Amino acid sequence: ISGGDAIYSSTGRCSLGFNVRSGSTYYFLTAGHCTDGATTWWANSARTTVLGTTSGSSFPNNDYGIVRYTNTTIPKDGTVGGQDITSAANATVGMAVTRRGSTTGTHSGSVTALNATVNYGGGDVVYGMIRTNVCAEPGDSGGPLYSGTRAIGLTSGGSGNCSSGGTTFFQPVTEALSAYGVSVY
Amino acid sequence: VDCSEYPKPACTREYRPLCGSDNKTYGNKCNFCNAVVESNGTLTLSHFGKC
Repeated sequence: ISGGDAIYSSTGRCSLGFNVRSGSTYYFLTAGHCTDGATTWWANSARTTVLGTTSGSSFPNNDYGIVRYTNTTIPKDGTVGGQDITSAANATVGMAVTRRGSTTGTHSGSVTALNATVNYGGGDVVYGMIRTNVCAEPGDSGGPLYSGTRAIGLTSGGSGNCSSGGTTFFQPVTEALSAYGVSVY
Repeated sequence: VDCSEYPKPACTREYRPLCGSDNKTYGNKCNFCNAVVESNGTLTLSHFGKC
């Protein structure tokens, strides 16, 4: 399983962000709004292939979460679909980026602003977000935003869709890697 | 599902589908409610889950 693939909780479906590790312990990052109130994660809608359990969740304010793998045999590719990821980097205005999600697949665009505040309402406000002109649709939450072999962010939310176009905000991945003491591979 | 607190400028992108009266499956409650507002209140909820 790799970045952009579907992940299922008891509540719904999101996308796997990036596979990461700390020592010999493997995890995957995804959106905090997906990990919030979720315990177990599965690879399929039938819930027959277990992935692991939620180890941390940060939402709102931030939008990231981490799941510890408990499935010992499933491949944990350090890629996004076929694309190898070898490091993480900070987003910059004008950067060309690509997102992969379980609903819409792969879509590209550019970073249009940094440190954006996004209000999802009801007190769910997230800060320090990367603004882009990349579309995203329900199911794409938590999927990776990357640039070549560099990991950049995790899909959080926005507006529009892939047909008419939209605006998607991403959580900077560096902040999540630092919070959990994990690294991409 | 109550959409009175909409519209909202942004929606998260998790997938928990709802079926609208227009036979379209809406990906989540936020997408659905923004569409209700956009229709000026003509769109309604048919049932939960995919259409």
